Amino acid sequence: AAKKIKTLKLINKKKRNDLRQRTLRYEEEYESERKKIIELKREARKNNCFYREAEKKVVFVIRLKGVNKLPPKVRSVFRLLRLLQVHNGVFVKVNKATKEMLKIVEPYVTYGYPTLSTVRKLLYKRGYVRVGKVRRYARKKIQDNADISKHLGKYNVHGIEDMVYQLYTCGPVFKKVNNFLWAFKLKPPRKGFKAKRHAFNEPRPGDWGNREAHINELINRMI
Amino acid sequence: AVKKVGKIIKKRTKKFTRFQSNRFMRVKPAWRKPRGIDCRVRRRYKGTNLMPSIGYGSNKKTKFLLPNNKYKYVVKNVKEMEPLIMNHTKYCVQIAHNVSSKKRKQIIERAKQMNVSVINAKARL
Amino acid sequence: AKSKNHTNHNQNRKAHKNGIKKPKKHKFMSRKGLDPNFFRNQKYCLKGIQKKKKELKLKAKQEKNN
Amino acid sequence: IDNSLNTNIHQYHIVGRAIPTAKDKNPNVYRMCIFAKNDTNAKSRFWYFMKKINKLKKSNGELLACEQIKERFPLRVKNYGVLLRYDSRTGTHNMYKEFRDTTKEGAIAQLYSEMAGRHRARASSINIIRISEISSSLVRRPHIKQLLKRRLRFPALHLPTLQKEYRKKFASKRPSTYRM
Amino acid sequence: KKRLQNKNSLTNFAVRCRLNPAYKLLRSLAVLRMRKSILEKSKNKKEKRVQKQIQKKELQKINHDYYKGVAKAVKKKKKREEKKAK
Amino acid sequence: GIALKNVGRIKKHGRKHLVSKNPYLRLLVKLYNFLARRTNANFNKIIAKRLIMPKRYRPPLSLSKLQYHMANHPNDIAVVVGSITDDKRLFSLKQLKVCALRFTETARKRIEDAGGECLTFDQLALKYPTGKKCVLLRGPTKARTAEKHFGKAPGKPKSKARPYVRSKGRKFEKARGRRKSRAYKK
Amino acid sequence: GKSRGKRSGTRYKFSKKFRKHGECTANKYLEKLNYGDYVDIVCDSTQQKGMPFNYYHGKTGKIFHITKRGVGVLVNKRVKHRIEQKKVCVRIEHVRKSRCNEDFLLRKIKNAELIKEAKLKNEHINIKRKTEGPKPAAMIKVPPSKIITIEPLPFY
RNA sequence: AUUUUAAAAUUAUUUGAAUUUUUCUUCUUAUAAUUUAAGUUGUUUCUAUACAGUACUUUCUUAACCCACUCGUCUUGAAAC
RNA sequence: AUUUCACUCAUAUUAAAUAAAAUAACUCCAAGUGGGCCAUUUUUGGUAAGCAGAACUGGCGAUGAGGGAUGCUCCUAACG
Ligand SMILES: [Mg+2]
Ligand SMILES: [Mg+2]
Ligand SMILES: [Mg+2]
Ligand SMILES: [Mg+2]
Ligand SMILES: [Mg+2]
Ligand SMILES: [Mg+2]
Ligand SMILES: [Mg+2]
Ligand SMILES: [Mg+2]
Ligand SMILES: [Mg+2]
Ligand SMILES: [Mg+2]
Ligand SMILES: [Mg+2]
Ligand SMILES: [Mg+2]
Ligand SMILES: [Mg+2]
Ligand SMILES: [Mg+2]
Repeated sequence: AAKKIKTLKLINKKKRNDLRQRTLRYEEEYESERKKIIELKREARKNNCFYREAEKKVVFVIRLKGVNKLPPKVRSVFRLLRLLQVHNGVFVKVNKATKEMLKIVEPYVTYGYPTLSTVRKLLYKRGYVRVGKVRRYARKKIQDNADISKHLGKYNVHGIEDMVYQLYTCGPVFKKVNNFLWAFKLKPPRKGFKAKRHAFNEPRPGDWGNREAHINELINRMI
Repeated sequence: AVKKVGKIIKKRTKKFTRFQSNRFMRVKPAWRKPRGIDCRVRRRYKGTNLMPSIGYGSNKKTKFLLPNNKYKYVVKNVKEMEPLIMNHTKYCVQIAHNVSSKKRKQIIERAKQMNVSVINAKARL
Repeated sequence: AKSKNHTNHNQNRKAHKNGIKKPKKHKFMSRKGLDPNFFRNQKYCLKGIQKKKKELKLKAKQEKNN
Repeated sequence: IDNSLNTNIHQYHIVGRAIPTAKDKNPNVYRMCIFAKNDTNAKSRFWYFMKKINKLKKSNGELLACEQIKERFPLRVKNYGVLLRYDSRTGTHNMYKEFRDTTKEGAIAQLYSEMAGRHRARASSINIIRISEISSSLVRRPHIKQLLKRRLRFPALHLPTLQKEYRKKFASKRPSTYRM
Repeated sequence: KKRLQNKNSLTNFAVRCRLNPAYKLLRSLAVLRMRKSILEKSKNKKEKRVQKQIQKKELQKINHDYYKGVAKAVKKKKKREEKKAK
Repeated sequence: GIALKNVGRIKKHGRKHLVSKNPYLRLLVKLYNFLARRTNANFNKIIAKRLIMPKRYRPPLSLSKLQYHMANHPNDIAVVVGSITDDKRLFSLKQLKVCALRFTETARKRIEDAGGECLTFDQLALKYPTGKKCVLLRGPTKARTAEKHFGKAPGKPKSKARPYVRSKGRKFEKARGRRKSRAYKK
Repeated sequence: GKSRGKRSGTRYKFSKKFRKHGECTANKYLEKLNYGDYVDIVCDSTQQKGMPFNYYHGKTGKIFHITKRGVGVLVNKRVKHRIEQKKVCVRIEHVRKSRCNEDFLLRKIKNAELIKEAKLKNEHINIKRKTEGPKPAAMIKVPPSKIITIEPLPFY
């Protein structure tokens, strides 16, 4: 009864075709949004009005200090954000509660708003996964779509572009996708910092503020 | 430093000598762990004796091989070297220190007929 | 020679080593010294209920096994 | 095109208001023009001044625009006058200065350097009021009057500046500073 | 399973198409429109000036008015303060 | 460095291996580890775990409580990982099927005279591989006398713990701290 | 020597407020209490019988006993590495029905009808509360005559 | 001793449709091969037509460059005048 | 009050967010300690002190590596 393999072989092919179609529609969505924003602003200048943009919903946060000499409330928040050592990095969702958590630890981090290509590069060059029974997880690098579908195909994500979509926009499946990834471990920047002592918004060289869209340039130098 | 010949790697070749054994002759060179406050070797000061640790361990696949690339087995008479007829490519023999010349000649002659090598087949000649 | 006489330096690090433990959240507590003339009546109520339950169960057993 | 000669100062135009409420459902709108290193710093200064002057804090306000004004004739030479306010070690003062440049932020770059060199004033203790352009008949400072004569000539008396590969350490004849 | 070398998911074509079943089509389309446009040097790029004449004249008046207004407002504030200071 | 608790290493707390050197018990442990692994049934896992516990956690079970526990389970098999003892307070015994580690001579005789049978664990592994119609039971684990000394110290308010005394009588620790007549009670 | 009395350190805690002296009202004696209720312990200094201890002024607990004029309350207290349950017996004037619970009760009552209606029309309902989030985009109309320009001020 | 398999990619014949209209245009809708898949393979030379040589392995001795206060003990604190 | 029967109250997005949250909870048998000191901020006595006495946190002690020429406690950062 070698039929035990053929039905599986057809199931895999159908799954692959479905993933292809979903990815093409994602590309359509990206282009459409990018073009619509570029026209609303142009119309605002004509009718004597201002067009205030939607705000961001996602940030990427990097740690800047080591493990010695920290107050306990800082250590608790670092533990809850899953940032445990020097140059780690994770995605965070934007709410009232997470903003207040992020005010506690501001002088020790820097963060910003990530673009689609930055998300793709992070997921393809430095993307690892937790595999196993609950509380036994075995960090693995992706290399294939089997692990993703096995754990997360109940919410209809089958492959790496699905989670790129769900991360770049706060899709209905964000908690699961974000929690599925291991914390990113990153190199030091290729041309150094300015001064981790001082803030980004200070009139000196400094690093520790919220750098809104300049985060992409920094994390392309340590990727 | 690291020494590598074939696939066998040794992480260190120098010995670990006891602290202060070059200065006092009542202190023998065999390694003893330093206990005692203010030692400078227990506290890992730079520029002094190093301590041995589990990190210098050897690869499990090549842990007891000689440069011959075989394991060593020590025999005391002709009959003790019976088991080596089945695994004559992974083992080499060495003759014990307190066997007479007459016994050694027999052991060497049988080892030749079995196609097993002898490490020290030149003693007491 | 004099000495120190007080400090609670290092005391809440020791307190947090094994965390701040909590009460146990049981379902019943003992009514030993609480409002009498109310729990004696409760004893009577429960005895009556138990009598009725046991009598019905025993009668059902008696007819079932015949 | 030569990054060894660039300053990192640009000009921005920011518009913002307060979040509408029931006691105020169509609030006032505000604009400024700020010089900074990037747009994030310009927004930071905008909210700092919104708090100091009006009763706006960023937490109950919203932002409407961030433009980054560019300059129209970047190769014609203008005259500029600047109004300041800064803190010393023992008090606070306000000042008027004049510069010659081809861009407003080019003049602001000179102003920060001069206020650091002459008075040890840090960028954290300087507030900039009212950069503008001034006609040549209304210039006041003598070091700018020197530069606007009819036929301006002078010799070049500086020492040579040479590439690193021609900057040789054993010479065979001692060189000359004259250069006619 | 035994672990092997982790292959570069971006610059290794076979594994890139393994993870993304749509990348081949997208890359091919990009290459096609890249070759078209570079082949159109001195044949196209001549009318792009015409569309410059088409729509920059459309947007120019609006942009010019906006910046004129900002500058005039800044100047009015200056004069209003200078009159008060006297 | 990195901020883990217990350097990321997971902790476990129970007994990990047999201490006993009895060869038959080692054969039993091998057999039931194999059964638990290759047929994960939650019945073989619990058994494989229980026959590793120390002596104080394999208490005896008497005949009367054995019969009382199986009163509503006719034609079923009871499984115990301790010893069965006789009970002279019972008048009559039913017909039962029981598997356990040890039987005392009197209990073994009484069981077989009423038409029942005694099984060893290698027979239950052969006839009931997945424990169908088998009922797991254990005896009292906190009836030992040593447990009567544990808990709150005897001297705290309202403690039930026994003290360690030479002997018992009116002359041995009954005067000051045990009655209101001598300065306080307990 | 040291002075640790029962009412030590309560000079301002146990004093009446401005123009608010005098004994309590008559409706205070008509309050309803039941077992398991949440309650606040607030000392009233004009009744000296059955006052609580200093520590418990301002805490919240549950009722475990009701008497003729008294109520027993269960209250947590931190002792140096743990939390202990304390049994506090106070008189009825130093007792107030707790308001810490009311949002949950109103939420339950109100969500009941929404669930009943949604299932009656066979819809999909979400009833969990929403955290404040990011704001969407909008088009804001503003006449140019209404924008006022500001700049830093000189010193005076 | 049977997942270095399946799939994916490639190349050359094909069975049909699109569109971006094409010597890298798409959709494994049929067989063969190959690797870019499925963690390094090949060709020449030397050691050498040797049996311990001045070459290779190894142990001592003596230089350089950087670094290195006397152990044990009591003590908040020891190279300690 | 309690007890017995009926009907019914969101879940797979988990009755607000986040979480290498079970590395949990609880019993038993025991060691060593009970002379401390230092830094930022708050703070008492004294003209003041490398003086004496308190509070929260981080350290030295029990700890080495790079920098501060040198240095038990400063900056970066903790060790196969
Ligand atoms: Mg460089
Ligand atoms: Mg630097
Ligand atoms: Mg610091
Ligand atoms: Mg060795
Ligand atoms: Mg020491
Ligand atoms: Mg490590
Ligand atoms: Mg030197
Ligand atoms: Mg030196
Ligand atoms: Mg000590
Ligand atoms: Mg001393
Ligand atoms: Mg010493
Ligand atoms: Mg001295
Ligand atoms: Mg240290
Ligand atoms: Mg110095």
